[PDB]
Amino acid sequence: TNTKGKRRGTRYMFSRPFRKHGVVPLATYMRIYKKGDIVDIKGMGTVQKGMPHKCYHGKTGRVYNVTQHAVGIVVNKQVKGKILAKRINVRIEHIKHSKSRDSFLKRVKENDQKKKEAKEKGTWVQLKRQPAPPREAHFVRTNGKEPELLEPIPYEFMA
Amino acid sequence: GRRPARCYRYCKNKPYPKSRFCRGVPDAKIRIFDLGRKKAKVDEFPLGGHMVSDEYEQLSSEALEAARICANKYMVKSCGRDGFHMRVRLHPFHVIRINKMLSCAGADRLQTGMRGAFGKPQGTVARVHIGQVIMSIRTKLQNEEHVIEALRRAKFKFPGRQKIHISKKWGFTKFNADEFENMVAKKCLIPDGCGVKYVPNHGPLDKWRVLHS
Amino acid sequence: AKSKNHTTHNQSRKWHRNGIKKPRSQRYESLKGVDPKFLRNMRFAKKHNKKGLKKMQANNAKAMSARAEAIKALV
Amino acid sequence: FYVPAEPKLAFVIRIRGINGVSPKVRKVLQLLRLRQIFNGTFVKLNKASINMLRIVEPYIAWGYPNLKSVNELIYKRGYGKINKKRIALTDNALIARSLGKYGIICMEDLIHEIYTVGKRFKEANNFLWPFKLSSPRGGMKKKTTHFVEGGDAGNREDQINRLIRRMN
Amino acid sequence: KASGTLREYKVVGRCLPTPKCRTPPLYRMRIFAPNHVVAKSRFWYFVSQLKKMKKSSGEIVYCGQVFEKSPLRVKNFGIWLRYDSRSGTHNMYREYRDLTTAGAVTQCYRDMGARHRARAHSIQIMKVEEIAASKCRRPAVKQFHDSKIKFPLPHRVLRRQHKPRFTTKRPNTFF
RNA sequence: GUCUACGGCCAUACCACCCUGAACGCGCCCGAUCUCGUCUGAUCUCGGAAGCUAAGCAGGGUCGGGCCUGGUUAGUACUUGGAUGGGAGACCGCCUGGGAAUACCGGGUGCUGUAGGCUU
RNA sequence: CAAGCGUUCAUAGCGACGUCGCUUUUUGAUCCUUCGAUGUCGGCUCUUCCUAUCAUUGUGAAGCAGAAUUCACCAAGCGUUG
RNA sequence: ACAGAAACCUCCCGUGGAGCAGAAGGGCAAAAGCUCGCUUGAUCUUGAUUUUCAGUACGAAUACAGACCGUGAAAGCGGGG
RNA sequence: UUUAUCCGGUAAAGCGAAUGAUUAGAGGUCUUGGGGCCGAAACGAUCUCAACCUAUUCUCAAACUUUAAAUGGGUAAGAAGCCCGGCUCGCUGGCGUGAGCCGGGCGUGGAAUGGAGUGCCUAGUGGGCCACUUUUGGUAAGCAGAACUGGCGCUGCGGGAUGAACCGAACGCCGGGUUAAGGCGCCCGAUGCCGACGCUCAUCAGACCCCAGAAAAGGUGUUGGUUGAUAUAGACAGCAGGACGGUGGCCAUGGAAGUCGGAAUCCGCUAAGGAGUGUGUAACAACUCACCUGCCGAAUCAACUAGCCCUGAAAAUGGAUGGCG
Ligand SMILES: [Mg+2]
Ligand SMILES: [Mg+2]
Ligand SMILES: [Mg+2]
Ligand SMILES: [Mg+2]
Ligand SMILES: [Mg+2]
Ligand SMILES: [Mg+2]
Ligand SMILES: [Mg+2]
Ligand SMILES: [Mg+2]
Ligand SMILES: [Mg+2]
Ligand SMILES: [Mg+2]
Ligand SMILES: [Mg+2]
Ligand SMILES: [Mg+2]
Ligand SMILES: [Mg+2]
Ligand SMILES: [Mg+2]
Repeated sequence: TNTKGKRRGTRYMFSRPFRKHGVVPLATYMRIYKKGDIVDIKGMGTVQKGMPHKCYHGKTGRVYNVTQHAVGIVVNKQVKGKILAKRINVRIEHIKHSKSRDSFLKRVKENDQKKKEAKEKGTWVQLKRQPAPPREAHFVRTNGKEPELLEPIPYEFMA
Repeated sequence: GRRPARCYRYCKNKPYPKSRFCRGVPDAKIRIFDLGRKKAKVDEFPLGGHMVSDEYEQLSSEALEAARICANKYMVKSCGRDGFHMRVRLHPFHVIRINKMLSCAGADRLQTGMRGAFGKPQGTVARVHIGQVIMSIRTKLQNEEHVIEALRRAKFKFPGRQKIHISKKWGFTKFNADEFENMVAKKCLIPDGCGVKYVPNHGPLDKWRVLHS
Repeated sequence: AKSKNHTTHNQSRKWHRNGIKKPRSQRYESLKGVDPKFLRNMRFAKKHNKKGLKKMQANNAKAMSARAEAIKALV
Repeated sequence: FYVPAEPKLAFVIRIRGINGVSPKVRKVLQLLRLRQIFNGTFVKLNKASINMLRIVEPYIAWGYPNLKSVNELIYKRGYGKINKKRIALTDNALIARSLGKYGIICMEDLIHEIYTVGKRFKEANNFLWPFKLSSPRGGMKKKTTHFVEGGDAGNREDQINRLIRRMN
Repeated sequence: KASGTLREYKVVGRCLPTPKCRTPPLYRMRIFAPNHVVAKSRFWYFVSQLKKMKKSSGEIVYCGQVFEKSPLRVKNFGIWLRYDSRSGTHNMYREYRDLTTAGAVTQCYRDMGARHRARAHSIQIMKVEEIAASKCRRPAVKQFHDSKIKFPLPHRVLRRQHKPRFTTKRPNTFF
C-alpha cells in the first residue's frame, strides 16, 4: 500500500522548471481575475501557502470567488465514474488565464462584425468554421527537368 | 559458486546499479578493460577491429574476463607483445541477484519458501544492445587476419551471437579512416596520445596562433 | 487463505455503463462559499433596489419613447 | 502534370463482426452507423472524417465509389428513414415527403446530393438507412490484414467498386 | 506486401508546398507492385527511407503503369537486391532470363521465397536493369545463351492422370 | 543619438578581458556641525561641491566561453493501432499513423513601458 | 571453445577461465487434483520396461608388443549372486 | 608573530557545491539562511472548502469574515513551527 | 474526431550539462606524497605510484537530469451568448471599481451520431480466472503481484483431431443464396486444376497462431549469394627434376649444422630453394614440404554468408504430423 500524503509523488511536478528558482515575476500577481473567467491551475513550489492539490494540477475551471490574494474556482474532478464539480481555494501564484477561451471571443468579435456588415448587402457569408477540406485538384509543373530518380540504397553494416 | 549463465541471460529487470541502495556487492570479476600497448599513438595503429553483438542480452562479468584473456593469447603471438591494443567496452555495471539458495539442512523442516523472496547480490553483468560493440582491437593494417582470428576465439566465451566487423575508422577514433591524413596535415586533427583532438574554427584566434605557427 | 489484494479490472465498464455524467449545470448557481463581506454588501444592494424605482420607471419611459421616436423617425 | 481532386465521397463497409472490439473503436463505428457487421454508409471525406477511419481501419474497408456504384446501392438496397423506420424507397413521394425542404424531390435528386457532395449531404445521407449488403460472392482475401499487404481492411482507392458488385 | 503477377507501376511525387519553399523537387521511383493502391504505398515506404517526407506532408502527382517496350523479344535481366534474412540483411545480384521486366522480378520474388524463404515484406529491389549477352555472370542463365540450342524432353510424364482414372494400357512417357 | 527615475518580460540582458565616452545626469569624490550608526564616518545617516572618467554605468570589440534560435543527427531512436508475419528463444521485419535527443555545422546577442532631461 | 597436463605433443587419455543443453532415479520451489479418507517407510515375493552398457557377441581407439587396460560405436539378446 | 592539514585576522573567487530541529523529497540568497529588538496571530468566534472519501468522521490543511492584538515609517505580514 | 489551447516527466536520449558511478591514455613539481634509481642533499635528473585537476576518451543509473516523444488528461467551440441604456450598495475607492438588479437591441457559430431529463423502492454480488501489450518479485513455473483492454464465469455455433480462455462469429423456428476463420489424396463436404516457380531424400524426414518441442556448435550433403583471389607471359590438379650453396650460421652443447625452443634474419648459384613447413634423428642423414621447374590444355582457388537436409539428440504399460499414408 502507498501513503495518502498530500504531496506524494509531486517530486517532479511542483518543481520550479529550470533556471527559474527565485523571485516570482511580479506580473503573475498583478493581472486581474473576475467571476466567470476561466483559469488553468498550475502549482508551483516556491509559494506553499494556498497551493492546490496534485489532482487539479493541469485542470481548468471557472472563477466564482475572489478574496484578497486567492481565487475560488470550480473545476471537475473524476472519481471512479461520477464527475463532481468541486470548488477549491487557490492562491494566485498557481493560476493563469487560459487562452483556451480566447480563440472564440475573437471568432465571435469577428462573426458579429462580419454579420452586421454584409447585412447592408444581403450576401450570406460563411460564418461557421469548417474542417480542412479535400485539397482541391491543381496542376504541377516541372519546367525543364524530369524528376530525380530515387533508388533504395544498398545496405552496409555501419557499426 | 554460481548458477550457469542460463538464468541470468536475459535482461528482465530494470538496471540495478551499485549505489547506496544495494550494497555489499561482490567486486566485479573483470578489472582491466584494456591491455597491450595502451601507450601507442594514433599514427601507428590503423585497424579498428570490432566484435559487435547481434542480440539484446546480458554478459556476465566472468565472461568478459575469459573473452579478454583468450584474445590476449592469440594475440601476443603472431602479433607480438607490442603490436596491438585491446579494448573491452562493457563494464559490468548492473548487479545480479540470488534468492538465498533456499538453503536447507538434511531433508528439511522449514525454509519459508517465498517470504522475503528478494535476494542478495551475487555478481555483476553487462547490458548489451543489438549493434553495440563488446571488444575492439587495433594493430597495423598488415596484421588484419590476426585480429579476425583473435576475436573469433573470443566469441566462444560468449552466449548468444555476435558478428566480427572491421571498422572504417582509424584505430579508436570516430573519424573515417580515408580522411585522417587529410585532416592531420592542415590540422583539423591533432595527435593526443591514443585519441586525437578535433580543433574547430570556433575558439579564440590565439588558440590557432599556436598551430600553423 | 491468501486472496487478491486489489484491482481496477472491469471498473471502467461499470461506471461507464450509465455513462459518466458531467454535472448538470444550471444558470444561477448558489452563492454559498462567497466571502461574507461580498454578500453582507450585495444583500444591501439587492434589498434597496426598490428605493429608486421611480427614477427607473420614468427613465425607462424616456428611452422607451425616445426609441419609439427613433423607430418612428426611421419610418 | 495533373493531380485530380481529393475524393470527397467515400463509401465505407464494415468487414468484421461485433465481439472483442475496443472501446474507442466501438464508439466510432456507431457514429458511422456501421452497427451490424457487413453493412455500409456513404461518409463524406473531410479532415475529421478521415481521422475517424484511421482509428477503426482494422474493422472497415472503404474507398472512393464511382457513379454506377452509387446507383446500384441506392436503387436495389436503398431504404429511407421515415418516422425512425426502415421503409423501402419504392416511390419517390417518400423521398420528397422527407427531403422536399432541400430541393430533393425524386430518387434521382438523392443521387446528386450523394455524388456531388452538395449542401445537403447531412440530411440526404442521414435519411438513407444504412445499406445492408450480402456476403461478397467469391470471398474476401484476408479479413484480418490490410489491403496493402494482400488483405481486405482499410482504404482501397477506387478498387472498392469490385467489392460492391460482388456484395450487392 | 503480397504478390500476384507484378507490374511496373511508376510513381512521381513531391513534398506539398510550404510557404518557405514554393517549388519542391519531384521524385520518380520505379515502384513495382500488383496494382495501384499498393504501388502508392510502396512509394512512401521508400521515400521515407530516403527523404524526410511522409504521406501527410506530401502528395502523389502521377501514378501510372509503364509497360514493356519490347514484349516479344527475350532479354537478360540482372536485378540488384537487398533483403532481410533471419540474422542480418544482405545485398545480392541475380539474373533471370524472361521477356518482360515485370515478369523478371515476379520470378525473383518467387526465388527468394524458394531459395531463401524470404517473404515479400523483407525484400527491396535496388534497381532492375536489362543486360546484353556478355556481362552475365550466372551460368544458370548463361547456358541457354547461344544459337543452336537443343534439348529433348526426356522423361515426359503424363498429366491427365484422372482422365480415364481406370485404363487398360499402361501409359507411355517416351515421345 | 542617449541618459536618469520607476519598471515589464527575466542571459539575444550573463561572464571574461579589450577599446571609447561630447552634455545632462548618474557616480567617484570632500567633510562629521546637526540627525543617525559603528571597534572604526569603512558601510549606513547627515552637510557638501575641491577634483576625475581611474572604475561602476553607458557604448562598442573578441575566428572568446555561456545563453537564444535554426540546420544535421533523422524520418534515425522510440511509439498508437494490425496480422494464423519471421524466429527454439532472445528479439526482428512489414502494414496504419505520430515522431525525439547529443556530438557536428550555422545565425543572433537585450526588447520595450510610463515620467523627465541632455544632444538647445 | 580451448589456456594447460600428458618427458616431446592441445584434443591417446585429460582439460582450467568461460559457454550451450538434456534429464526427472536428488532435493527444492509451487498448491492444480483429492480432507462424506486414494491405507503415508522398508523388507519379502513377481512381472514387465528403459538404456545414461558392468559383463558376454561383433567392432573401431590407444602414450595397444604380449599380458593387462582404459576411450568410443551397433547392442538391452541373456546375465548381475552368497 | 608564536600558528603546523585545523584557532585569529584581511583580501579575492564563490548559483548556492551551506544552512533551513528529524526521513527523504521539493522550496529558499540585499531570502525561508545567519545576527540582533520587539514580542505573544501557538489568543477569542461563526460558518465555507481541500485532503483521505461513501465524497462519513477524526487528523491535518486552504482561503475568507468578526473581534482583540504583535510588529514595522509604512504597504503589509502574522490566528504555531 | 477535428480546430484552438493549456497539463505532464515515461520510452528514447545525454553524461565534453548538474548529481552518482567509471576506463584509458595524453597534460599538469597544480598539489602533495609513499617507495625507489642516479643523487650527502637539492621542484637536481630520471622514473614510479598515489591522489587532485587542464583539454580529452571508454562505459553506466529505478530510488540521476540539460533535453525530451508516442499514446494520454483538462477545458473551449455562444441565446445561461453577445451589444446598448439605466437604477441600487453598509463593500471598494482622489473619480472609479465591482457586483447586483430593472429596461430595451440583435439568432442555426466545427464534423458525425442519437429523443433527453429526473425520483423512488430494490435482489444478487463483495473466493474470480485467461490472453495481446506494459510490468513487479522469482531461475523458472500451468508460480506469486499490478496496469490496459478484451474475453471465460453468464454462452451455444464454424474452425483449431481432442480441449473454458486461441481464430471466426455471438445463437426465436424454417426454405434459398453467400461468405468468415479455416480447408479441398482417403477417413471427410471440397482441386477427379493437364495449376505456376522453385527447394529438399532423412538407417530419427518434413508437415501450420495459443501448441505442446530443442540449443551453442558443426556438416566441399546440396542450392544460392558475398568478397577476395589465380590464369593462354598458358595456371589449378595430376605424373617427372631440383629443394642448394656462404654454413656445425647464431643462441643454446643435453643435443638444434634448417629443424626440443628463441633473438631472428640476409646474400651468393639465382630459375629456385625459407639460414626453413614438417617427417624424424641424441645430431644428421634419408625423406618431404614451401619456392622453382618438366609434361599437359581453361577455367581454377580461398575465406565468409545463408536456405533446406544430416550431426549435436538419452527413459522407462505399445504409439502417435489426429489416422491412414
Ligand atoms: Mg474474435
Ligand atoms: Mg485478432
Ligand atoms: Mg568619508
Ligand atoms: Mg567610468
Ligand atoms: Mg574609461
Ligand atoms: Mg560563442
Ligand atoms: Mg607441455
Ligand atoms: Mg492461486
Ligand atoms: Mg477406500
Ligand atoms: Mg547406446
Ligand atoms: Mg482576523
Ligand atoms: Mg521558521
Ligand atoms: Mg515518475
Ligand atoms: Mg463468498
